[PDB]
Amino acid sequence: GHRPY
Amino acid sequence: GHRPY
Amino acid sequence: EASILTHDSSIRYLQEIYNSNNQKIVNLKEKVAQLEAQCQEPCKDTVQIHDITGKDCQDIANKGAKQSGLYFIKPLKANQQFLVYCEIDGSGNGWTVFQKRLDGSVDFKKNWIQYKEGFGHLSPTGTTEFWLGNEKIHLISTQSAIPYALRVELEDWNGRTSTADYAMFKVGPEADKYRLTYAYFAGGDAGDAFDGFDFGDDPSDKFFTSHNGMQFSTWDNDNDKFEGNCAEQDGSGWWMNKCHAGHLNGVYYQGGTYSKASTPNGYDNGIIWATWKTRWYSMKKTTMKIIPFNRL
Amino acid sequence: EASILTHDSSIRYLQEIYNSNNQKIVNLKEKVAQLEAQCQEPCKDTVQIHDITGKDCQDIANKGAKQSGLYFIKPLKANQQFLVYCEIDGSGNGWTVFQKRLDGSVDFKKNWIQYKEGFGHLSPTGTTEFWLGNEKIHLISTQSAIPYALRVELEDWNGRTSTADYAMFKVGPEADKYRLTYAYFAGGDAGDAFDGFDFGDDPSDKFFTSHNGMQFSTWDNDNDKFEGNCAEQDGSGWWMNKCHAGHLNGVYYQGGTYSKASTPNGYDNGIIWATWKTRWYSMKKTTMKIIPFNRLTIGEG
Amino acid sequence: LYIDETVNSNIPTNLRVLRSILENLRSKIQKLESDVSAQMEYCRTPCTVSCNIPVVSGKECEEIIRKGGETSEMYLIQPDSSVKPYRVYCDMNTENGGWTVIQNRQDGSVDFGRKWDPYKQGFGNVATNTDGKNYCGLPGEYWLGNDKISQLTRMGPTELLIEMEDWKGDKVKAHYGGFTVQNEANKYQISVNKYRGTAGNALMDGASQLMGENRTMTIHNGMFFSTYDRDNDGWLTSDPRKQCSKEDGGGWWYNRCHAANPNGRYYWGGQYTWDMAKHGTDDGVVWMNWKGSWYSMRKMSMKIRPFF
Amino acid sequence: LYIDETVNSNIPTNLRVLRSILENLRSKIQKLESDVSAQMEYCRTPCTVSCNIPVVSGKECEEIIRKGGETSEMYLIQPDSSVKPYRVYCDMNTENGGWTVIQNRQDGSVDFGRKWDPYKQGFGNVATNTDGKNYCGLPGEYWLGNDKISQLTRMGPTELLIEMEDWKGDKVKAHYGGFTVQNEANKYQISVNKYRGTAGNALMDGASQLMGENRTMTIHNGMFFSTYDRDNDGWLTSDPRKQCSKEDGGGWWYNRCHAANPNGRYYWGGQYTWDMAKHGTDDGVVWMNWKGSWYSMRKMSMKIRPFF
Amino acid sequence: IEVLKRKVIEKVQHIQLLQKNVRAQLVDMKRLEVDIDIKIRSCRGSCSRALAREVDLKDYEDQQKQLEQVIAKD
Amino acid sequence: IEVLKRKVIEKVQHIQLLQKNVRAQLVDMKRLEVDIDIKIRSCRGSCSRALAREVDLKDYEDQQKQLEQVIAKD
Ligand SMILES: *[C@@H]1O[C@H](CO)[C@@H](O[C@H]2O[C@H](CO)[C@@H](O[C@H]3O[C@H](CO[C@@H]4O[C@H](CO)[C@@H](O)[C@H](O)[C@@H]4O)[C@@H](O)[C@H](O[C@H]4O[C@H](CO)[C@@H](O)[C@H](O)[C@@H]4O[C@H]4O[C@H](CO)[C@@H](O[C@@H]5O[C@H](CO[C@]6(C(=O)O)C[C@H](O)[C@@H](NC(C)=O)[C@H]([C@H](O)[C@H](O)CO)O6)[C@H](O)[C@H](O)[C@H]5O)[C@H](O)[C@H]4NC(C)=O)[C@@H]3O)[C@H](O)[C@H]2NC(C)=O)[C@H](O)[C@H]1NC(C)=O
Ligand SMILES: *[C@@H]1O[C@H](CO)[C@@H](O[C@H]2O[C@H](CO)[C@@H](O[C@H]3O[C@H](CO[C@H]4O[C@H](CO)[C@@H](O)[C@H](O)[C@@H]4O)[C@@H](O)[C@H](O[C@H]4O[C@H](CO)[C@@H](O)[C@H](O)[C@@H]4O[C@H]4O[C@H](CO)[C@@H](O[C@@H]5O[C@H](CO[C@@]6(C(=O)O)C[C@H](O)[C@@H](NC(C)=O)[C@H]([C@H](O)[C@H](O)CO)O6)[C@H](O)[C@H](O)[C@H]5O)[C@H](O)[C@H]4NC(C)=O)[C@@H]3O)[C@H](O)[C@H]2NC(C)=O)[C@H](O)[C@H]1NC(C)=O
Ligand SMILES: [Ca+2]
Ligand SMILES: [Ca+2]
Ligand SMILES: [Ca+2]
Ligand SMILES: [Ca+2]
Repeated sequence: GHRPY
Repeated sequence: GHRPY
Repeated sequence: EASILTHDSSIRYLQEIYNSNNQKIVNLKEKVAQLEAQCQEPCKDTVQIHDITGKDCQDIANKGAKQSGLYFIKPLKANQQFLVYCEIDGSGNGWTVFQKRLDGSVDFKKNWIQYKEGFGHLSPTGTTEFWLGNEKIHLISTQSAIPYALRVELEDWNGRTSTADYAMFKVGPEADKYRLTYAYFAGGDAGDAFDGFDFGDDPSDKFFTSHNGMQFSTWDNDNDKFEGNCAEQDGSGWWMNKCHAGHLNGVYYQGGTYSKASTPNGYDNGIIWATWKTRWYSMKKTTMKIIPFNRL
Repeated sequence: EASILTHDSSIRYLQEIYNSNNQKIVNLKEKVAQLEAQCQEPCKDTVQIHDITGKDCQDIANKGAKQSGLYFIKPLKANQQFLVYCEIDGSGNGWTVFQKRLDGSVDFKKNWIQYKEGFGHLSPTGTTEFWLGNEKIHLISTQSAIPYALRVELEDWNGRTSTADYAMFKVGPEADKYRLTYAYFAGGDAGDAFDGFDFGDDPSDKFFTSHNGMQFSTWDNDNDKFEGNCAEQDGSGWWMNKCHAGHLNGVYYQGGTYSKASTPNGYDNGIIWATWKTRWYSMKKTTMKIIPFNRLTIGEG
Repeated sequence: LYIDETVNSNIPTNLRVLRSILENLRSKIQKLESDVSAQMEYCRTPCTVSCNIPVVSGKECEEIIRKGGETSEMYLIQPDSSVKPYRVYCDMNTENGGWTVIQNRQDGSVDFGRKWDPYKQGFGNVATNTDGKNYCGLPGEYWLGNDKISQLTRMGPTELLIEMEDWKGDKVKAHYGGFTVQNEANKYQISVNKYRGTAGNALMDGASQLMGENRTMTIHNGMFFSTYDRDNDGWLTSDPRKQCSKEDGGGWWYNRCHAANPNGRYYWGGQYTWDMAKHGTDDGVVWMNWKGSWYSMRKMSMKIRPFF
Repeated sequence: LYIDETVNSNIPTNLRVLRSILENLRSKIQKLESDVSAQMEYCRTPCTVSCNIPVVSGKECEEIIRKGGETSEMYLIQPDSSVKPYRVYCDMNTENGGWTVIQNRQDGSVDFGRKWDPYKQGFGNVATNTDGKNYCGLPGEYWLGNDKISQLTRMGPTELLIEMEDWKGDKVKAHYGGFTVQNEANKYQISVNKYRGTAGNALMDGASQLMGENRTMTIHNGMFFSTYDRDNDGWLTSDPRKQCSKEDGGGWWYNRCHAANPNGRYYWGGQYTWDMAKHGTDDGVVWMNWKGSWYSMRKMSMKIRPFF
Repeated sequence: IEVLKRKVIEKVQHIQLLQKNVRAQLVDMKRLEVDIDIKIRSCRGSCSRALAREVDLKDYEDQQKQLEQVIAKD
Repeated sequence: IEVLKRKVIEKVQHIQLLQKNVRAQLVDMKRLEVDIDIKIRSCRGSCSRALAREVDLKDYEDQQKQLEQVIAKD
């Protein structure tokens, strides 16, 4: 689970 | 030694 | 026609049961936080370490300490304190045991190193077979010019225990193979077994089974007065010579009393205290305390 | 006539000198008794025996005593005390030597019984070869549970000396052939010759010339680790093995040092201490003391 | 036009559904209340565990084994003279034997969603009993004190083993012959290199299920340690709500946010969807690389040991 | 009526006799005065002797020899646990060897005319050096303690040897496999029996140069010990001047008086008449049975030893 | 006069938003099931005992479809 | 008339007794020669040195005959 821009 | 009487 | 205005009157029930739902949920999520905080602690470990680290257990009782459990100590010469099950009789003395025998299952057929660093496990209660470790015992009796003592306590499968005190007790550094030596034998209703009890074989024994001055041997380290790596011949470690005349690290024979046949090869060993019981009678409980000489 | 009246006057002279004689004699016999008393005493014996009998010389020096002469001690275990030349260095210690070698005229080629009872004589000055006695030595090193130590001090025809101390020293009972056996080797600038010195013959020696645990052997008593009674071969008594690796009772060779040819058969003996001087170098002075471990000698002070 | 008739036909059917769904919840809820209340009562009496401290000791686990430590139970160590000896769990079996366990999961027995201090100090149960036997050979989930963990590594070369397994049994792991976490003064950084083993280099190469900016933003290596009590993530944003640690409940070396989330939310079964996560993210101990963002392991462990 | 002329002829020759005789004496005495004066000056610095005590020790000489006592020097024994050990001389060569010398004469180096006490305690020189040699091999004349002599004999059977020799060399001796002197309480009686050897059984058979009452009164066997300090002789007389001991200066088991006088007046040369004796009797170490009432030995010695 | 075409749609709005609110309830609910379940487990390393209970995801997703079956068509 | 026969013998008694007096002196003296000698030897086991000296018994008994040669004279 990553946090995009 | 002896001794007479 | 318009008559159906009745069903919409059903809506109240849904919205209402719904609110009750949303409401309880907040009251419920609210209680969950209470649980996370209430129910989020490490289990309780019966075993506890006490502070007031000292030179030895006798300092701990010198610096207060009235309970009997495990403490940390750090001798002057060395460093890096360690654990040591003490024994405070409250009378104002705090024994420091480095070897205790009970249960029977712990084994002492460990190599040299294993004996250097001890083995087994200590316990607050005091019921658990263990062997501090030649290194520990060394430094504990080598610090300062203050003499020490040893109280070899034993008990038969009867119930009657005996004692044995030896003054100036102290084991040298590993450099000398942890040679064990003292000055004399104090009291002891168990008898002086470290003197060399001559059972009945050869005019030797006496001048062969004594342990004052000997070194330490193990299944893989022979430093005894016999090429015979005794430990192999037996099944433990000690300051052999003829060998044992009272070494209490051998096998723990359940119920005490054993024969020449009970061994794989046909020799003898096991917790025996010559000057107290037969060369063929295994103990039930053992223990080696140590306190500086001035304590009595 | 009546003229002769003169010779009679001469008599006065005789009774007068006779009177002097008798009077003088009385005064003389008188001085005689004065002489009998004054001069009538046993010779003055330079050798003297002190008191304060104890357990050993260290207990003597523990109950006063400061002089280095002969005293009496009586071990707990045995009975009947016996003379024992001490050696109180005054520091507060009192050794109790059981063997000494100087002169060289005293001999050691003595049988068994002779060694069990000791031979030679003891002296105040402390100059006279002698071997206490296997029996005494035992009773001394065994009494109580107190360990004893030994200091094999020696000296060369140079003048320098070396010591050797061993802990837990102590000789078994006759029943075991006064077996010698200690614990470990302490200090000593003379070398551990009791540890068996492997001169240079066979991978043996080291595990053949050590005297730790050996029994005592004599000209007519063999209790060593070799069939050939070393005694007879050598000419002494010791705790033989391969044999001696430093025994110090062999013949006292004048001047020190000797050859394999100086002996009838061609063997070697004499007070030697492998770990210090060649196997062919006899000593000039020897001595074996003994004090309980607890004492100064690698103990305290 | 006449479109009205559809009201008596459509609205009712929905009313039936809502009634079913809504009423089903009320009971569903009263059901939970009973549990929470009940479980609550249980924690009024904590668990008891007794662990006889072995006599044998040393600095780490490596020393112990080379000191006669064959059995794999909890020991007592002291990697420094200026620090109190503590308990720990030594694995003396897995590969060579002598690994110092630093963290472990296996049943969710202890929640890892703690504040910062707990993670600095250390929490969990070092070890539990072994079915009667006086000593403790069984693990039990925990996380030894950070300061210790840092202090451990910063005193000689070290390496790490991160084994794990799904609910199918299949096991895998990572190996870094170079592990080092910095002191509390440096937000407990984590400089790991020298990868090995098979499972996914999701600790220094980011995640495999991504590419470019998406992937290179999930490398734990060189990051700081964050907790929902203190944010040190690589996620730069002002919304207090948006923080790696708060999203995926738990302390870790997050970085917007993870490629692997040990110390997460130990879920059951093994699988789970977004509509279950506490925040709606993908919390819970997941390696993702070996399995995927939607799969919390059955067992997750880490252990250290010197390089030599 | 003329007999007077002889006064001038006879008296003069007489005055010549007294003059020479008397004058000869005034000088003989002046000669003695300087001697006693000079000798007196001598014992102002007593004799020195260094006797190193041999290590080997026992109760009597018998034991010592069977304990490696070869050489015949003096030794130190302890016939009893309740008695101070004392030096003594042990003969280890004469007849089997191992005799405990109790009395010995050879040069009169010491006066035996001592009182009673000196006789109970002991006196003389036990042994002297051997010309340079550190130990004491040579005897020295003495008389060990009576109390010891008695104690010795009263603890087991005993025998006695009394050798001696004239000034010609000829040697002889007496043997008594039965010897026993009571304790001071009983005046050190002396009950000896079982004679042997050749020299004269005068100790229980009385002299040989006598007959009847004359001889049968000189049997020492059974008598008490007397000294000119205490009279215990078999001579009953009130005149304190008439006492065996005084007559013949020296403590012995007298009895009106002797047939043998050990411990007497060591006369030189060997022969001596009545007009020499201190009292005008027959004092001096003489056995009479082998020599005569007028022959002082050259070497008189006694020695005891266990029976069996 | 307003009775002909009007009464039909003007009235449905109250149930419309409510129809959406229940969904938001399910989901907000579904997580409780989970979070609570997970939290219960944390009580093993603390609470003497731990309550054992089954979590039903099925029923939820099942009811979800019912809510999803009734979307836009009014 | 007291001069003829009387003066001869009445005067001799002074020397007659003295004559007997010396015999005792010699005898008493002789014993001293012996006693002394014997006593001197006593110092050997007490006095540093021993004064060795011969004792002349010949001279005495030689003078004893002069005394014994002048006996019955009256
Ligand atoms: C047990 O042993 C004793 C020995 O101790 C022995 O004693 C006997 O002594 C004599 C000798 O047989 C006997 O005396 C009795 O019988 C005599 C019979 O008459 C004649 O005797 C001669 C020789 O015997 C025959 O040949 C004739 O045929 C004839 O029968 C009789 O003489 C005796 O008379 C005396 O009676 C009493 C003593 O019994 C006495 O008081 C009277 O004076 C009277 O005179 C005689 O005795 C005195 C004193 O005892 C003598 O006088 C002394 O003379 C000496 C002179 O020198 C000598 C010496 O006597 O020869 C030399 C010695 O060698 C020397 N010895 C010493 C002491 O070292 C000394 C020394 O010179 C002096 O000490 C220093 O001067 O003495 C001396 O001057 C004395 O001072 C002086 O007093 C006379 O010698 C003598 N008469 C004369 C002039 O010749 C009497 O009846 C008995 O047989 C018996 N007497 C006793 C003591 O009982 C026993 O017989 C014997 N018994 C047995 C068998 O067991
Ligand atoms: C690095 O990472 C970043 C991000 O991690 C990557 O960013 C990418 O983001 C998108 C990823 O999907 C990409 O979208 C593109 O591709 C879409 C795929 O479709 C293509 O194929 C079809 C084939 O028929 C074709 O018709 C179509 O033309 C495409 O070619 C495509 O759909 C995208 O089009 C969009 O264009 C723009 C955005 O660029 C918008 O204006 C349009 O609306 C259009 O739709 C998109 O936007 C929708 C509206 O916002 C989204 O939709 C769904 O929205 C859901 C929201 O609904 C709830 C809610 O809360 O309201 C309801 C419910 O509760 C729940 N659903 C349930 C029950 O599951 C969801 C749920 O909570 C969330 O899913 C949680 O995550 O929320 C919901 O979000 C759902 O998931 C959406 O599908 C939707 O985002 C999108 N439409 C669809 C159908 O996908 C567009 O062309 C981009 O390419 C890319 N970003 C861009 C534009 O640069 C990045 O790719 C990566 N880079 C790399 C390579 O490293
Ligand atoms: Ca062996
Ligand atoms: Ca042999
Ligand atoms: Ca952030
Ligand atoms: Ca009388």
